[PDB]
Amino acid sequence: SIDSAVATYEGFSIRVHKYADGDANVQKMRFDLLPAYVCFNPHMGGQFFGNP
Amino acid sequence: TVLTKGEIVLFALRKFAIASNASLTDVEPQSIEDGVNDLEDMMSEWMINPGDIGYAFATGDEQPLPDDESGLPRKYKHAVGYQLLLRMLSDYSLEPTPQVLSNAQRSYDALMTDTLVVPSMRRRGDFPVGQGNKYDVFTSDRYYPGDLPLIDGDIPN
Amino acid sequence: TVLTKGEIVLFALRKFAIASNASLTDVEPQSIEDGVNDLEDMMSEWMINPGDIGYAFATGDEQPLPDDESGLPRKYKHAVGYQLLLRMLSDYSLEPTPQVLSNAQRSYDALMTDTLVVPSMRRRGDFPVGQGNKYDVFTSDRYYPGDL
Amino acid sequence: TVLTKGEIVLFALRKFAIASNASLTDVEPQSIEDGVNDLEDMMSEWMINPGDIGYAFATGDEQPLPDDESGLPRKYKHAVGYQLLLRMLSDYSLEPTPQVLSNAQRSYDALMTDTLVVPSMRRRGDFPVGQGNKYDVFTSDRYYPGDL
Amino acid sequence: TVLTKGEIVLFALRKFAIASNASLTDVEPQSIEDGVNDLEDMMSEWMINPGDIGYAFATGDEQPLPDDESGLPRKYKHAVGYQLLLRMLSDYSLEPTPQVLSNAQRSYDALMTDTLVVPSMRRRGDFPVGQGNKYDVFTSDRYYPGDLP
Amino acid sequence: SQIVLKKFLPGFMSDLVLAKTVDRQLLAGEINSSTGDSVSFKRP
Repeated sequence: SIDSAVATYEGFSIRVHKYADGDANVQKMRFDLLPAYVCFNPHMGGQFFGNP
Repeated sequence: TVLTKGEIVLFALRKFAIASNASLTDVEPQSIEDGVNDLEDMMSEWMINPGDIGYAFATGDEQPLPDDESGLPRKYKHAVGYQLLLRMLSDYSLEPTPQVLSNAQRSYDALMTDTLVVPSMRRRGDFPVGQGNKYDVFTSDRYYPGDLPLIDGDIPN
Repeated sequence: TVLTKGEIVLFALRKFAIASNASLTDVEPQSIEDGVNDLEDMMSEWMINPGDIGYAFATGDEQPLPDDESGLPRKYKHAVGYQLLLRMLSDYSLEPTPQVLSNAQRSYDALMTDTLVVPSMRRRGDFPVGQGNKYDVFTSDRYYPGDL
Repeated sequence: TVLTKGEIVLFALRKFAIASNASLTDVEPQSIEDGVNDLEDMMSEWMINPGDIGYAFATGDEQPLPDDESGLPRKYKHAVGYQLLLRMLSDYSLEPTPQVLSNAQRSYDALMTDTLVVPSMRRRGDFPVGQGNKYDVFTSDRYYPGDL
Repeated sequence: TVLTKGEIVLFALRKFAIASNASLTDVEPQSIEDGVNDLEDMMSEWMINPGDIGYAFATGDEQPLPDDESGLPRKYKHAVGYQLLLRMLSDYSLEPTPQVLSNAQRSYDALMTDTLVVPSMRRRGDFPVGQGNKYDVFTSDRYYPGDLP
Repeated sequence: SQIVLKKFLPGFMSDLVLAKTVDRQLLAGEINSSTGDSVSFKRP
């Protein structure tokens, strides 16, 4: 029971919602996204800098 | 400076020559308390018929003091004083003169002019919005937004 | 500061200079109890035409005292006092004056503008509901409820 | 409270200052009897034009007494007192003042406002009842009774 | 030729012949100060209905003084003096005369004539500008701008 | 100070190279309503 829409940017879909909580002419919009991460092997990457 | 209470009563007393240096009469302390009580009663009544004008009521439960500050702007002193003078003239069983009535009417009219607001009638709510406004879905722009019911969820039913 | 009874009576007596704090000659307490009884009867009558303004009638059987709490808001003090003065002046063989009448009328109008309601007229109950309201066939939503 | 018949006469006498504490005058016994009799006659007459208000009359040999209950509510006291004062002032040959007249008419208007009933007209009796009322199974009325 | 607060009060007293520099009797100094306060309050009230007329109020904290400079142009002297006279005449238990009332009304009308402004109703905002005004040289001129917000 | 153009001024924008390089193949449509709030892979 809330009107919404979907916006896509670089292959990421963003859910946008609209509602009018409060009767002081105060509209509200919100955007959501939920990612997930995983580290397979720590021994295959890291940091580096220069050496003298 | 600061428009204190009590001196507004002195204003009316002087203006009708109840107690002023012009008539050589001295102020009676028994009348000033009645004047201040009448002033507070008249302002309390004025809270509804005209709008609020910034009057500061006595905090707590105690009688007012004649030397406290009223808080009213200096542009309302004539109006307030003339109104309370008209309301307390009957105490001494005296009849006001036409010039005093005219001055009080003029001051009251100016005060009412100051705190004036005219409402504007907004759209009904079922009034269509023309095609030239380019309405769109996901927005309620198809029709004019009336007064929202503000009843949602389980508490409406 | 509560607006107790008898304070209204004292105000009404003062505003016509019958008796006040500065009067050398004062009035007997029988007049004061008569005044509070008149105020009680006036409020009982006001329960009809102007409406209900939260007056606290005496309960049980004891008579109204000149010291009990009336419970009225402060804003109604001048209106009540002027009405009591108008209904009470004839007791002392006196006649009112135009300025007092104008003040009483203004105070009464200020009191009356609070109780205004302006009722709204609901639908007839046989009026059809527009088909664009998306009613339900079996829920009897094709017509307005009317009243009750 | 009980609002005895004696109280009403005393209120009217106190008004206009015929017998009151403020006037430093005491009430004569005969005036009380005359006032009670006039109140009885007035309330007997009021059974037709204003209507019934629940006043209690004596039984058999009347002999109304000031200590007898009246049965009136506290609201109608002012109206009854002012009407009695208007009908009784002619005994002492006194012309009423305009303020008393205004008070009396205002109280009487409030009293008549309290007991106002507006009759509602009904259908003739040969008026048809439409097909929308389902006069086959929902009702047997092809026409309104409308008379009672 | 600089109008002061105090000479306005003296003008009001003189015009109705309470103090006239030759009256063999003078008014107490307290009445002059009270007249100055009345003038200040009245001309502060004048900030709403008549409007601004270049009045210079007192210092942010100091009390007004009779010798203080007012800044009112000389053309407003009669009007302000007659208004003050009407506003404080009853202080001495008095009443005006028809000729004084007529003079005060004439002065007040003369004052109001100078400070009169008649606004002009601009276009609605959705009203269209016709093809008579070539609007192609501009990107957005096909309709009137409307009143500034 | 009244007429305003309908085109916004340009702003600042970062760049995206990190997301395009990491592995977005093994984990794709794996956290469903049945798997739960976590999922695991094997090891050699």
